[PDB]
Amino acid sequence: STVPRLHRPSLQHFREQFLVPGRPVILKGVADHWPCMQKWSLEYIQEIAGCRTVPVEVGWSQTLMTVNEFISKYIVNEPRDVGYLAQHQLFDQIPELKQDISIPDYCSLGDGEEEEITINAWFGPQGTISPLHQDPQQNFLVQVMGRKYIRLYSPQESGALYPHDTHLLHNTSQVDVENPDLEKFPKFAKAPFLSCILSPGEILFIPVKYWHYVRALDLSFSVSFWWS
Ligand SMILES: O=C(O)c1ccnc(C(=O)O)c1
Ligand SMILES: [Mn+2]
Repeated sequence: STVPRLHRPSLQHFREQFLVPGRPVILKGVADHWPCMQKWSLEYIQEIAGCRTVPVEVGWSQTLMTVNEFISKYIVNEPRDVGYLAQHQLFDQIPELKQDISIPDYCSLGDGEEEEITINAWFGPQGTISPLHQDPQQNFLVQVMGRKYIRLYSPQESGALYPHDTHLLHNTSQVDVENPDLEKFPKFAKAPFLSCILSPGEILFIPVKYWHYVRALDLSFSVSFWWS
């Protein structure tokens, strides 16, 4: 089914109907006027961050290059490979960019300290795919540039998602969500899920341990807030 969209729900409504039960929701009217939403063009990103080194996932391997190199080789110049500036604390590295975002007020409903919230950038071309996996904290995934198709499976469906047997990857599914091998993974077919297309200015709440799969539909920039 679909992820519900709510305009600026109260702290109490969000706590009682989504955070405590662990139900996903898209928050509208919250981040839509953050400065990032108008400011972050490719040219602006190059101007403020182009000379800084970032980690880039290619394919599968992990390499290092400047933001300018990343844009030239994996965004603009008919890229040969898929490259993704994924899961990087860009705002600690470049505190000027931190001025263009905010910590969602809803994070204050958590038990953790604000100083411990992890803010990650996810910047890449159309077609980046993040396989189905779960994380150990709550998340607000804020979409800034482009759209993402996102599939969500409750932790109650873990049995049908065939987690990898190793400890390192036990929080990642063996299944390719959009082309599953149903001969090897038959239980996957019947597992219920939610999905959405997350667009600029929208925030997706991903409850702690909810399984999520993410495919960029356009040139995309997202900012995640991992919090407890
Ligand atoms: O946007 C993504 O590609 C992505 C992938 C994995 N996890 C997250 C997240 O925000 O936790 C985001
Ligand atoms: Mn994640």
